[PDB]
Amino acid sequence: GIFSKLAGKKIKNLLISGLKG
Repeated sequence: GIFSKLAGKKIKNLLISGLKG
C-alpha cells in the first residue's frame, strides 16, 4: 500500500543517482 505507492519515489531517486554518475 503506502510502500507500494511510495515506490515510485525511491525508484526515481535511484534512477537519477545512477544516471547522474
